Amino acid sequence: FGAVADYNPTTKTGTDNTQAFRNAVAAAIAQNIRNVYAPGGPSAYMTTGEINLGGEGFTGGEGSRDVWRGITQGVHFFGDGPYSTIIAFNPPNTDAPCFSARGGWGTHSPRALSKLAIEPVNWADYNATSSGTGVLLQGCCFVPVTDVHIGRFHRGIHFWNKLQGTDDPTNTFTKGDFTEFNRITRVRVFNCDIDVDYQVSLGNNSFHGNSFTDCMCQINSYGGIGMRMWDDGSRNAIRPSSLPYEYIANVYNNKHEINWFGSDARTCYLMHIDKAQGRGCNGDMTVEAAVTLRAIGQYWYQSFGSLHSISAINTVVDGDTDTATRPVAFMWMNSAYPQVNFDGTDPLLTSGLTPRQYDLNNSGNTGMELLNIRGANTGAIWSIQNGAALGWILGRRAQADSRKGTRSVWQFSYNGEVIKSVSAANVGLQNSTGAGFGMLGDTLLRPYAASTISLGSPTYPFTRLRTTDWTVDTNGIVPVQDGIKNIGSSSLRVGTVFAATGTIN
Amino acid sequence: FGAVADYNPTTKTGTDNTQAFRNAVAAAIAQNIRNVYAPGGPSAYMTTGEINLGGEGFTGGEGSRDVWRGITQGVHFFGDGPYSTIIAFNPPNTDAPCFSARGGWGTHSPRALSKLAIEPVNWADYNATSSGTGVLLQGCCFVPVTDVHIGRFHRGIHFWNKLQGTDDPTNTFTKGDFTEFNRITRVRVFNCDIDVDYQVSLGNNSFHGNSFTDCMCQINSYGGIGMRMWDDGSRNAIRPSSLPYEYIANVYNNKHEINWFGSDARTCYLMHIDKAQGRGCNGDMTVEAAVTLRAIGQYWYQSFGSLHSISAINTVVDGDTDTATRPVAFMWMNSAYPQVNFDGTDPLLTSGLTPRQYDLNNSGNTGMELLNIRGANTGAIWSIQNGAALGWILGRRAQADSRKGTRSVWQFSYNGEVIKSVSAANVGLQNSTGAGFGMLGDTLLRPYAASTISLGSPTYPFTRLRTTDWTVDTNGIVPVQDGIKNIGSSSLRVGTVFAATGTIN
Amino acid sequence: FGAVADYNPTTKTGTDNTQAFRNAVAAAIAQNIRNVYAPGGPSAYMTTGEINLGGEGFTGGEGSRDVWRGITQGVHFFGDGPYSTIIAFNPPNTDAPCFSARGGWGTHSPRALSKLAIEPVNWADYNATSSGTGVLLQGCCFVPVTDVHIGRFHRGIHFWNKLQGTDDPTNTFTKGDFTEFNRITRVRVFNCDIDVDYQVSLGNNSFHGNSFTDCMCQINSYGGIGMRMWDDGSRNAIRPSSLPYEYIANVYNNKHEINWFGSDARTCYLMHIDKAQGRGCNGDMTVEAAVTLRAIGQYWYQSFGSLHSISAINTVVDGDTDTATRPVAFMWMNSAYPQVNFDGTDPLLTSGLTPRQYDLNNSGNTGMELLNIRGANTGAIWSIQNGAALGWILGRRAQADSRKGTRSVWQFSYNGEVIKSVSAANVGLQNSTGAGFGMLGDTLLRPYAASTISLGSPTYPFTRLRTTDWTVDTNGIVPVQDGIKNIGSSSLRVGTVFAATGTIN
Repeated sequence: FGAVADYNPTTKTGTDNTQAFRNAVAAAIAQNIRNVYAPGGPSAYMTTGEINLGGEGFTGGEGSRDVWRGITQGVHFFGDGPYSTIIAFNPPNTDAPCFSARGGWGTHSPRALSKLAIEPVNWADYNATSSGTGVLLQGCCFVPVTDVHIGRFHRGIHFWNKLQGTDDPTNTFTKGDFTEFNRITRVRVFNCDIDVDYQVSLGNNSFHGNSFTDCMCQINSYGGIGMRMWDDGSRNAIRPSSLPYEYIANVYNNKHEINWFGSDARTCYLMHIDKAQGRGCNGDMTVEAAVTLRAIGQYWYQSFGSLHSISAINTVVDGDTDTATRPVAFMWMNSAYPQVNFDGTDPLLTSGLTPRQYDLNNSGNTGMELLNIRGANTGAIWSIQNGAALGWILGRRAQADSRKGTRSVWQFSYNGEVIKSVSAANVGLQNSTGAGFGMLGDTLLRPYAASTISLGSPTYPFTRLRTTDWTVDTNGIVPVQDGIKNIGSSSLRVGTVFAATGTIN
Repeated sequence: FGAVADYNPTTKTGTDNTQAFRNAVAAAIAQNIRNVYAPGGPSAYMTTGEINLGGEGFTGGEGSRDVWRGITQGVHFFGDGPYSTIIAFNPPNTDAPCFSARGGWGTHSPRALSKLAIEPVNWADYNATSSGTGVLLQGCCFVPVTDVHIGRFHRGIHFWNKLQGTDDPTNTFTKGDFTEFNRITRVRVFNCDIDVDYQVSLGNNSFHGNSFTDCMCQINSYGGIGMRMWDDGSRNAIRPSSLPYEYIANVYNNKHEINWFGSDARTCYLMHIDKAQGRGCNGDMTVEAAVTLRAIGQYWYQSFGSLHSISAINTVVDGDTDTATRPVAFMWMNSAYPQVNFDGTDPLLTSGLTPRQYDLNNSGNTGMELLNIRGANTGAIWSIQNGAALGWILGRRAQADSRKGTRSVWQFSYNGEVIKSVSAANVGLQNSTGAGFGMLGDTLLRPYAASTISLGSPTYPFTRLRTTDWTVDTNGIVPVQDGIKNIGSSSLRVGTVFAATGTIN
Repeated sequence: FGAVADYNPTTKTGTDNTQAFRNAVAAAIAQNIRNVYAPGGPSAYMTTGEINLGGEGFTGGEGSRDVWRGITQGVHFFGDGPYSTIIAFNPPNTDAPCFSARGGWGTHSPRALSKLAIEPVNWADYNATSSGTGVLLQGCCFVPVTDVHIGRFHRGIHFWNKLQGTDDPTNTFTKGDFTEFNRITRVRVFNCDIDVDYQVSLGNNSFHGNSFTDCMCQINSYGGIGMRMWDDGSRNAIRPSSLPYEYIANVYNNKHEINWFGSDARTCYLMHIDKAQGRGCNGDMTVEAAVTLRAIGQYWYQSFGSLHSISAINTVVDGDTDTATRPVAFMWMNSAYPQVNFDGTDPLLTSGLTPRQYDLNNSGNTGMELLNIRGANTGAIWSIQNGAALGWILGRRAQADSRKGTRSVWQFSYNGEVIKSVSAANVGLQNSTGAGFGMLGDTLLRPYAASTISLGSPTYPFTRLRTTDWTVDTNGIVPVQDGIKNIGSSSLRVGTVFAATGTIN
């Protein structure tokens, strides 16, 4: 179709292959041969315009569907290898993607992309901001993107919910654009401003089923964002609708298996949240160099995977996290990074003490551990490292604050000496029926049931009772002081005194 | 080979390409060029018969093996894309697959399939039952199925162990058909009656190593089963062998990473178990809309992954689950759905109370949480939300019933006031040597060792002893009533009384 | 390029296609068409020399990089299918690979390999040692290896850090060869001596981001190693530098999702560690038949995944594991296999008792379990199976030994009768202010604060005090023996005795 690969990096000139690519896509769609091959010629193919991958005129709504509930409009664009074929893209504006998937939502389409590189004509410096998008996905479902490279654009992968439903005059924003179920495997992004961007402007909240696996993301050192989930609030102006979770980007049930590489010099950003929620995600994440997680508002991110980093990971929150839904902003199976020191209210849990979750296997070698006992005798032991002065604590928390503000109730001590009711007085113990004994107001040792429980039996004597002014032992009943303590009283007299001698002194 | 793509959906007529496909497969096998290409012509290829992918006559047993322990019989059938090439399949009967992998077990074969769609000529209504199979896999190992679509068949993926060993006259069912180690990536199934079906009739129990990743399953609303594992009991008739786990489908060490979409109207089914066991599986599962898990008998399913759903998930069990092996029928890292309320036996754990596992990170924001203390002082705290009246309980369970029937032993109370032996009386405490003090039968406070432990010391007095009829304090030793209580007895007399006065009254 | 596929297994003769393959690779590199196609001819292609996949002369250092931070030297070598194309490799020596990736580190290269088999001309017996390498990867990043087979070589996959930096005269070994970020999907290895080998000789410690997924490894029965991570100590001779973790193979943040099949007869090896550390890995592992994990020295392996096996897994350690970093040598989310019986020091935790971690869901049906209570009343219960005589124990551990050597501090008993300070005497309890009561030296029952806490109140009497020689009850104050016990003393006299009678006896 007249496409040649003669891009010259030195002069930044070459043949514009956007028209040839569009003609190839249209011819592939028209004849139902839904695939276009781009061989690895002598140089890169210079492209200045967007490639729709579904043909010009397929920008939104329901695509043309056959009798089998499937979109007929689409092209599988593939090359020769991950770096064998090179596409040099010159974006007309900031949001122009080299490759896009726009149109039919709810069903599969033959649109796919593999084995090539989206890679810029103009390489913007890390100090400045770049323009262009690597791959755009709006209103598309089941669009595989496998074995591709993306380099130094404003956005590497852009999940978008932009268009509003054409039959929505009452502004519900419930029928329209939503992006779900996209497969991205073995994809590299190199120093983009936002490597992955979930954005909704006038579409639905749904971001469901999109999967990342075997991918690496190079976070830009100068304030780059590895992953962003945000709502621009464009539909807020049309309908205020002052409700917190109504206008959000709902990233739920998506897979995030990405190896992140950040910077140890200029505080790069790992995750950015702005009116969006990551709920019930999964996948294992890898981080190198220092990164920080930014949360704006009460919104949060929760995943069923785990992340590991040979680094220090920082966290910044620009508001009060919605504690009525999640304890902390960022959660995983192994760590929850927004760790805040205890507020100065609990006598034991004081300021300067920070809570950290279990980690489920004591990989840190310094935390508590759960163990079972096997062989003959059986039991369960949960243990702490030596030197832990606080010991084992039974505590409680409020709904307003989950981890900070934990109120200690019971303490068992490191040295195994005292069981202490830290926040309550008059502690005691009793049996199944409820009869028992305990303390009362720092002064009394009492039985719970009045005139029921006896001190000592003929089988189990006590051998002595020593009080401040009396002692009852083998020597007899004698006071501590001489001749000041009486036996009986003028109004409360004893009866008969049976003694062997029969005479005082 | 005479194959054309001219299927007409309106009239449901076209050229039958099953013979051309079979001829292409045979020619590929004969010349050892083990690949057949199906381009995306103007329409779908109409197929009426089964494609063996290993040639006609390769239905079971050991395949032809070279000097390198590998099957020589096989074809890699690939097209142009996930939806670029369309195959319209007309099943002769219910169990006829459009594509199959039958034959050699235990080693690899060049059989593979990718980039196409198994998609029906006759679209059965969701009310009625469909006929045909998308992909059949029996007695095959290492058959990759990548980037394919399957639509509205009786079965989408059918793992089968059908044929019995030809050299098995004593009916052991230990040598013969078993399916293991199959790779299924980026595969869609659309409203099939059973999306994935593990079935064994006269073969071995082995279903090992089969992996699902980056796949979505659309569960049929009208009683569709997303995943089924079942034995039809055909070998039970030949040899009764009344043993529970001998004749089962053993789905072990398989990967199940599937995004499920169900229905909120007509109770679709997620997993069905009928004389089969899922043991030591893994993978993360996604569910949307309401689904229910059905378990028939004592059989169970256990996985090392987790599943998440924005929905309510129901569970039905048609018998007593085998508690001697697993606590509940369905288990995961984050949830175990067969949650049954406590039986009305424990005084604390009463009916209307349901147990739920830890969830390992308190993602529900309402459960207990494990925490470590960091910085200077160190300790461990496991805490509960405010309002939990039952507090922290130490309980025990029987082997017959794991979670229901838990017997409470110790209670520590929410308000930090009493340590209660819920199911036992005569509670107490003692030191390392075993000497100590406690209760005895709701009436006695006793030391464990007779005539050993003394009440009070000169260093630590008690200042008073108040009984029902006596009190010993600074005022002296005086009774509660006047002139009825005696000092000594006629048979048990005191000795000498040393008093400063020397005269009564 | 003159390559033909006419290998004869019977005579082990054929045309040597190594020169044709090298010429094809060079021609592909020169014209920037970075892909070479190997169709599935009548037989296997006989190769006697190494294929560089980057051209002859590309053995290390930084590769030729364009203006876009990427290597221009490379070839994507692909065939027709996993077993459609066969390469019969005759290794000149032990370390000769059929396919290799040598050269530029830190950036991506167009080097890739897919859809073929590395498979030997000379099949060595399982008794003897084989020679050759399937795929070698040194100083290469982002080299995908998908859908390939490897058979009976000395090494299947060899990650290597061999070459030292040419500008390193002071022998720091910090600048030079390191292998990171390699993708290996759907790859089979059949009875190799070492299926996967991480080795560093004169390069950096970095082994980061390499991922294994959907792969199976057949461990050789006669002492085969499924996975090895080791340093040969070649740089130790140049610079002694007697530091433990300086010269190691750092396998960190790598994905290990491999289904292992071992042997139940001749003790095959699963993992071998020799001056290397696996830190922060992930992935789910499958094992069949008996395997053993070997650890040499203080080095360890830690992963964020889980492994399952229908077998018994053994563990051998050839030294004292570095407990200052990890508790045990091998750790996972579900198990930690180096389980050693308790040392004979704790009175409760005696020899013959072995600790095992929680497993997070009680999948073993025999261990303790964490549960939440839902519906109206709320609480938390952690429970043990019936018959566990040891009950619930609060214990502590030293840094030198994590699990063995755990010291029991508190016991709560199975029968809910005694709270025992196992390793300490003089146990007691007190309220928030610290005033309370307890034991002291097996003999005394004392209040913590002197002359503060009183025994009994007018509201809560005790009805009796029974000592060895006295009893105070409704009958009065009477001794246990007749006429030997006195009221008062010669030096410590009582005052006035108020009695109704006025006469002794």
